[PDB]
Amino acid sequence: QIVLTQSPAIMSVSPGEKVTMTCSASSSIRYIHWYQQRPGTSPKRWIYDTSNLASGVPARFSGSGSGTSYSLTISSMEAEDAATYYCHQRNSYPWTFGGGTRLEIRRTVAAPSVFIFPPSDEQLKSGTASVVCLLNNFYPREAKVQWKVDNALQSGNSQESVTEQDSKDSTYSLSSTLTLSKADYEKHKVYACEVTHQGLSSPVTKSFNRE
Amino acid sequence: EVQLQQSGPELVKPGASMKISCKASGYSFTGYTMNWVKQSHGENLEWIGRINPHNGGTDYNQKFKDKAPLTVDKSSNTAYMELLSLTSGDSAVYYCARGYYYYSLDYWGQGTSVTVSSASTKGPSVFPLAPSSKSTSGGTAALGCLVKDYFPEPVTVSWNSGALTSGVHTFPAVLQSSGLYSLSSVVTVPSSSLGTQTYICNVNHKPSNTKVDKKVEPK
Repeated sequence: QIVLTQSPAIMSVSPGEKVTMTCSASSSIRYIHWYQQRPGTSPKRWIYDTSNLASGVPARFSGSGSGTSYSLTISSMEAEDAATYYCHQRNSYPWTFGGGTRLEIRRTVAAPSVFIFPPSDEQLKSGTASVVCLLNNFYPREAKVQWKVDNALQSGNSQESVTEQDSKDSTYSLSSTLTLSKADYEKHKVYACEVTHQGLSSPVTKSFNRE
Repeated sequence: EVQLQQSGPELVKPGASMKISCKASGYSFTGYTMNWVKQSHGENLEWIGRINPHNGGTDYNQKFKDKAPLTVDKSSNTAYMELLSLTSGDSAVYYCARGYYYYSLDYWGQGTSVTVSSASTKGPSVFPLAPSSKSTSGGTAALGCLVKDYFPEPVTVSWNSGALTSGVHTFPAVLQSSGLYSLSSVVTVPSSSLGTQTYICNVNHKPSNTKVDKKVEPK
């Protein structure tokens, strides 16, 4: 029943910056514990007993707190710190966790490289055609892909997905898949992918003709 | 090193029961308690409970006491969690966490993804994303693989049996209007190596035991 609130739900931070996230409990506890998780992977113990660094945790991390108010601080943010941080208390049954605090590292604006893929011959025998537009390595996250078949703007016809923020170059990448039946795919010719991004002066368009 | 190995992904029917295993190695099994944590996209992390392998004593989040029986087998350093009368709210990722009886959790298992659905499993189709010159942008080319119409999550995608890693982007799955999943993996590669080096994407959808290695060559 002990609820743990973490004040900055999501927060963007610049490299080298000092950032502190908080964890406030609904009642007094004796020790807070911290766990770091990167998307897809399992949580790793980061700080136990409110202030003790777990083995392997870099010295730039530190934790403080008392009774109900607790905090985690990284001295100078790095790229490999972009992750989600959960606070945890085992003071009273049931043991509970916090809502999590996610940190994304700030980067210079970067424009995407735009590739386009025609449907494979193997999928065209299946009866359906999927064209895939690839936006590679861009920042910030906001990006507008828009499909156009014979310069006709498609709508409700495609789905996109975005990678988690890289920790090498900290850029995002996006894959947008436009799907049509083999009948409609051969009914038209020019398939285009129009991209709009902060780092682009003009909207860029990659395309191809069927054949 | 401490290692907690959990059983593989599961597709399970509503109202049925199922069991997750967690095999521990690298430490004395009886000296630490085994904990279980649920992570769903509706409640995030929840402590289910723990078991003491020495005497089989358990401590429960009262929300899960009648739901998640906890058992152990000292013979094989293995802990079990059962899930009875499964509903859609039990669809989540489940972790086992080692923990000394008086300390907090330190080591976590890799996680077991459980999907509760009346639908039958479906393996993906793997299609190539061939590198053209519409896929080249200054001496570098992009190729990939499209794995489509599978259920349920997850799938593992590797390139050249784990050799190719840099430049690889495995996008998160998207839920199609058919109710099936689709994702794409892509690699950025020097186009100097397209005519010479060969690129294989390796796909493994365990719930349906679909194993497909496909070669993506240009044209």
